[PDB]
Amino acid sequence: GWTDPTEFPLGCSPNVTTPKNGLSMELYSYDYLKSGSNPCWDAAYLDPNYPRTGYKSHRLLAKVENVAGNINFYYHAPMGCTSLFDTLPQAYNYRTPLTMTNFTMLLYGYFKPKVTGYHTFTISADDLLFVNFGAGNAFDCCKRESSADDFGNYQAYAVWGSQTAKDDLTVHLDAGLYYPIRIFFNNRDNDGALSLTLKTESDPNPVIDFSDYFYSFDDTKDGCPGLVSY
Ligand SMILES: OC[C@H]1O[C@H](O[C@@H]2[C@@H](O)[C@H](O)O[C@H](CO)[C@@H]2O)[C@H](O)[C@@H](O)[C@H]1O
Ligand SMILES: [Ca+2]
Repeated sequence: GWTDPTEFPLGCSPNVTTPKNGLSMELYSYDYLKSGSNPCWDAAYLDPNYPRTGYKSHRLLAKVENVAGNINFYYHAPMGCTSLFDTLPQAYNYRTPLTMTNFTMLLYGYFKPKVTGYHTFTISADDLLFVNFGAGNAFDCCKRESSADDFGNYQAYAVWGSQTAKDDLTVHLDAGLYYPIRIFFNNRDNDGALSLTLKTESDPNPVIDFSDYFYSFDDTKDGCPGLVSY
């Protein structure tokens, strides 16, 4: 299947004149239910289609470009079932306070490896992190806008409180190619947390700063299929 997740994901070969650093981000509201409710949080985030089209029924907070660096955070909420304003880490390029206790966040763009070989991406989240990776699975090469909602089965997924609250994906990548990536996050209530790390054989320690790895590219009419193949 075109959008199915694989160990040998498809990469892309855009024209790399003045390449845009970082991923794109969209932030959406995630309102609580009526004050005093039990459960207090909106349960929409667990709906299979919330990450596909459901979030679009919420309020658009911002579109942001150039998301790059260490995107990991643990936000400790002072009180539960309470909307509280605070700030994202510097990497998100978004300085104004938002409801860190309850929000939806979409990131997309391309991952560029440094060293050809196996890559293990490990994720954890509070509440939810769904990752697509590779052309088709995330979106089509330089045809993101037209394929944005057609992402396939997740490469990795983590849901707080579920039987899979931490996950990983192992993929063989070529350093010459750029791999479509989609990261969907939700905090329903209280603490919020996102951890993405990368392990390869070239470094005994994990990579947590993705400054040099995340890119954005304009769509083109014909697309930009990968020009390295084995
Ligand atoms: O532990 C993190 C986890 O809990 C959050 O809140 C619930 C809260 O609603 C309730 O008041 O207390 C319990 C335990 O004392 C939890 O703290 C969130 O619902 C959940 O998203 C997650 O962040
Ligand atoms: Ca939470």
